[PDB]
Amino acid sequence: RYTLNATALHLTMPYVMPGDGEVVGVGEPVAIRFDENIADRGAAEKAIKITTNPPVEGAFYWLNNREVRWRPEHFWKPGTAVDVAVNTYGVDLGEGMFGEDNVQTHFTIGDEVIATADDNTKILTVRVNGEVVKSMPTSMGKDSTPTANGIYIVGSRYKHIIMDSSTYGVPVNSPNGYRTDVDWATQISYSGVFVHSAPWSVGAQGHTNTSHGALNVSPSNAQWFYDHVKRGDIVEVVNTVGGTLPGIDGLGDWNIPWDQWRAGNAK
Repeated sequence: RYTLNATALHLTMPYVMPGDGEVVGVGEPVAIRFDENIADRGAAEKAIKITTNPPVEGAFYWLNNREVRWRPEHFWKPGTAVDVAVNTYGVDLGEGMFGEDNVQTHFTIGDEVIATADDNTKILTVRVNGEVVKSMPTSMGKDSTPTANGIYIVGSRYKHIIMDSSTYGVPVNSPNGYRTDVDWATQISYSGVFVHSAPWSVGAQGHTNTSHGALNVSPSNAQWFYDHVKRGDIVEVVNTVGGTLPGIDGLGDWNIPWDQWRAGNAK
C-alpha cells in the first residue's frame, strides 16, 4: 500500500473531504469525489473504509456520478474521530476505469453549532452545545425568490466576494438577477444561499424578507457568524413559503430521510 493524505481548504483520482486534521461541525459528511464518472458504484463503496470513535452506523449516498457521501443517521457527536481509507489503487471501477491511488484522511468533530432561522420571527438563533449564544434579526428571500426550508451544512467562508446570479443561470439583467459585492459571506448551499452582511436591509431584518434567497444579517452579526462557524455546522431554515432544499444540492445531505439514505443508490 502506497497512500496519500487529503488536503483541506484510464485512471481516476479520488479526492476526499474533510482534509487531514480538520475540525468540522456535526453536519459534516464524509465526501469522496472522483475526477471521472464511476460506472461501478458498489465497487467504489467497497473500497472505502470508514472508522468512527465512538463508533456510529453510517451509509453511502451518491449525489452525482462522480461524488459519494457518507454520514450517520443523526448529526455526529462532538469529539468523534473519523478515519477514512479510500483503498482504490487499481480497483476496477466499471467500464475500464481504475483507481489511480489510495487516499486517507483523519478528522474530528468540534462543538455542536446549529443556527435556526424561523420565518415566523425572522430571527436566526445560534445554538452552541444547546445554549443560545446569539440572536440575529434576519431578512430572507422575498416571496417571489424565497429561501428554501431545510437543513443546510456550512461550506466555505469569504471575507468579501461577489455573488453573481449568472452562476445559477439567472442573467444579471433580469428581474431576479444580481451581481452583488458582499462582506462576511458564509456559504450554506451550492445553489447560492449564504449567511452574509447586508447593510442594505438592516431596516427590514427582523421584519420583512427582501433578498434573493440568502440570509441577510447586519454587518457585525455576519462577521460574528463568519468568525465563529466552521465547515459542517448546521443552519436550519423553518416556516418560509419556499420548498425544501434538495438532498443532492451539495450541502443538502441531511434533507434525505434516513430510510432513503441508508438504502443508498449504488444499483
